Amino acid sequence: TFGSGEADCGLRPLFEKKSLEDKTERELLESYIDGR
Amino acid sequence: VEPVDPCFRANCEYQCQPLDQTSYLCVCAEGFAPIPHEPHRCQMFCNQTACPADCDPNTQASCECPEGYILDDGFICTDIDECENGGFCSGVCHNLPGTFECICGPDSALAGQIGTDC
Amino acid sequence: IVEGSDAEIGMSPWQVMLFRKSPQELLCGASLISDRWVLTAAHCLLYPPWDKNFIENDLLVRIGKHSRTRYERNIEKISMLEKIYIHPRYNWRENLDRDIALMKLKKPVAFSDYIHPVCLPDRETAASLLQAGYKGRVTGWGNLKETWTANVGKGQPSVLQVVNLPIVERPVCKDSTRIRITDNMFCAGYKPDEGKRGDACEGDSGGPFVMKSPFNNRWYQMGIVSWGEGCDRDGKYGFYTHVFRLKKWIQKVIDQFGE
Ligand SMILES: *[C@H]1O[C@H](CO)[C@@H](O)[C@H](O)[C@H]1NC(C)=O
Ligand SMILES: [Ca+2]
Ligand code: NA
Ligand code: NA
Repeated sequence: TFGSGEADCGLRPLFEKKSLEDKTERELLESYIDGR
Repeated sequence: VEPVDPCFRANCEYQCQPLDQTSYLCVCAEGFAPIPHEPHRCQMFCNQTACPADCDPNTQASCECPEGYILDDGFICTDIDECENGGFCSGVCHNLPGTFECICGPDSALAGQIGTDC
Repeated sequence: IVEGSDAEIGMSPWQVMLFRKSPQELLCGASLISDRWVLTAAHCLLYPPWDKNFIENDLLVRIGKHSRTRYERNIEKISMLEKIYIHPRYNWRENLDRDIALMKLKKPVAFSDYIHPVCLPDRETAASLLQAGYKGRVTGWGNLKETWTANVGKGQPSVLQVVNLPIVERPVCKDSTRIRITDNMFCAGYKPDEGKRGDACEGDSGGPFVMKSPFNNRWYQMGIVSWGEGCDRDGKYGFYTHVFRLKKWIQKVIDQFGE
């Protein structure tokens, strides 16, 4: 069914699928680090 | 009083061409033709890969394209290739400027439909 | 998109362009959530006060696009709309609360390097990612500036724009406007003291606010560009339709009206 969490979504052919990162992708990942 | 120009009393959007002393016909500029349901009005047509879009100079960048065409760079209407695009015809598809031909079967002779799917 | 930059080819394969047929122009953005379903904002399609009411035949759904104006033949794909489903409790009367609509495509779109659906958040993803300070990403072909008056800018972009904006805590969003904020919305953008800026703008509506999961590396659509007051002003923040909060309704119409 839809919204099950098993569908192949969210992975970009030109990026994740080829192990390539886009220009500002790191910026979002770095925002997760919380200051203690 | 012979003879009367029928166009004097006509209300055509673009031009008027007389037929009789009583009848006339509203016509359009080259690249345009009367709207079937609005004969006194004009709408753009295109039978090639692309033709300039019908843009209104009273409002910046407001352009029109005939059915089967889509606005492209340089304010030009370019043909939508429904066959290459997919989803328009499930049978055999032949692209046309403005529409497409869809052949449906799988019976004998096969029906050639214009602008519609099987 | 204000203060954004050119998106890279294939950077947002889920980005959809809702295109008006007459006149030929950009209507709004949207997102591909499956091979036959597209998500957008309800106000892009329906707004009674201005007599706005777009139907299936008034638009073209363009997927896989990069350039705003070019007809990207053999790259982008045009899909015909089978049915538009506007949220029944969409509050156009006041808040634009539940600013969301679903569009079922007549035929399934072909996935490719430029076309591919984004994931929708589940309970855990929503809880973990939707936090103040965390940055999300918004994309669109809308205005580069608040325009509609005097302003120095290129007006409309030549290529899809992208901006990374951090989620803002609810009370700060609340105090930034006199408009009532519901739980079906969240706001994002930088605060005056951060220096960095950026925001969504006219024409960006329906576009997705996505976040990349540090857990499974997948992108999820947490929001839909919904509304704001001006564009990229100090003390103002773009407001987005909270996707997870309305996920029950999304799953309901997709299950009832088929996938
Ligand atoms: C407008 O008409 C369409 C059908 O053509 C309908 O889906 C929509 O709800 C109507 N909305 C208004 C505000 O009239
Ligand atoms: Ca064609
Ligand atoms: Na004419
Ligand atoms: Na700002």
